[PDB]
Amino acid sequence: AIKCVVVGDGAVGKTCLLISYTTNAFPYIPTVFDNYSANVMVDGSTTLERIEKNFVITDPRLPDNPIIFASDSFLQLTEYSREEILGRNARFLQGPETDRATVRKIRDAIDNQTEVTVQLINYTKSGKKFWNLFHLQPMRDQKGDVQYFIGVQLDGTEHVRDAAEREGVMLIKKTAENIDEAAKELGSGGKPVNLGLWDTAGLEDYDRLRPLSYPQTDVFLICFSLVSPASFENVRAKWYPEVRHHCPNTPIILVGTKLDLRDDKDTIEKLKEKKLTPITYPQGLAMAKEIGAVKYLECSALTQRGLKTVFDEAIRAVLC
Ligand SMILES: Nc1nc2c(ncn2[C@@H]2O[C@H](COP(=O)(O)OP(=O)(O)OP(=O)(O)O)[C@@H](O)[C@H]2O)c(=O)[nH]1
Ligand SMILES: Cc1cc2nc3c(=O)[nH]c(=O)nc-3n(C[C@H](O)[C@H](O)[C@H](O)COP(=O)(O)O)c2cc1C
Ligand SMILES: [Ca+2]
Ligand SMILES: [Ca+2]
Ligand SMILES: [Mg+2]
Repeated sequence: AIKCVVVGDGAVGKTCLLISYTTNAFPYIPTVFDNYSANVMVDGSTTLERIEKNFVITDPRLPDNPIIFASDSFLQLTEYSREEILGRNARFLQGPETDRATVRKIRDAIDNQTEVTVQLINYTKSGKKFWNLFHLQPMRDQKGDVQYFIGVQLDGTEHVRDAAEREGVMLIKKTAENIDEAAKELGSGGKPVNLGLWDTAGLEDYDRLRPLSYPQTDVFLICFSLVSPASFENVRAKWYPEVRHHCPNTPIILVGTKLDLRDDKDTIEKLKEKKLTPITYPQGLAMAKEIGAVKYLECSALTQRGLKTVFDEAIRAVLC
């Protein structure tokens, strides 16, 4: 259950983006307060990415058994970027002092599709030497055929022995099972996440009752209108200081609404008569970086363009 509070000036599209996202419709009635709760399915569009351990996943059905997934932790350890290793066999980690007889035991485990737990010397991208308490585990489908391979690494400085060895093997095995369950859950479509949408009033008259819905907030949506420079300036002048006055460390996502009007003839003409111009993307991006927003997203409640990405990043900011 995630609570999401949407704040911003009057008539910028706060209520419309909530209704269009929950009921696929489109309404002007100044909202005092309204609740909205919709079930969102997190399908990586995950719990597998939240696992902060050194592990990778490969595909034995593809030539040379390439890496199809690599954790953030694995990237920080091996000093490799994702694009550099995604799709390549994990043998690049090996080097001169790497015991080849141990590598053979790994090869036999993959060929026979079994589990294996070994210790070997691997190398980072810059050539940093470290011991690897490595555990390999095949991931079978519902039929019983091996679909993937899980490789869990426990980096160290020396070759662990006795109790230290027994402790480490225990950890990487328990870790592998967690990954295995996280992978199966991903294929099933993950778990449904209840999203609480709290619509607030933008009028100045409701400035006193508005912070009453701020407690227990997991993520804020500060909205402004792309065709209203006044609402854009209010983000720095009003909405950001107000949110931070009650919620000092709550994830804020800046949202530019009414995207379909930025490329509208009559709309731009209306703004030119008042000597104004629609808010541009770098302008909106500079505002998000200034107020420390985790993401800047533009959307249209009317055409639903970028509308789903807004609430997807809202959830992602909470789960990550
Ligand atoms: N073309 C276009 N118009 C929009 C869009 N979203 C909102 N509008 C218009 O802007 C007006 C603002 O709608 P609301 O969502 O009710 O305004 P609000 O942000 O909720 O402001 P408050 O009700 O005071 O809190 C609506 O009457 C729509 O006509 C959009 O995505 N595209
Ligand atoms: C999922 C998975 C993860 C692996 N992780 C490592 C690793 O971290 N370090 C390493 O030296 N080898 C790792 N290996 C083994 C190598 O990718 C490779 O299979 C092994 O070196 C044998 O290669 P070869 O058959 O060409 O001799 C992993 C293998 C798999 C399937
Ligand atoms: Ca079979
Ligand atoms: Ca008044
Ligand atoms: Mg409203």
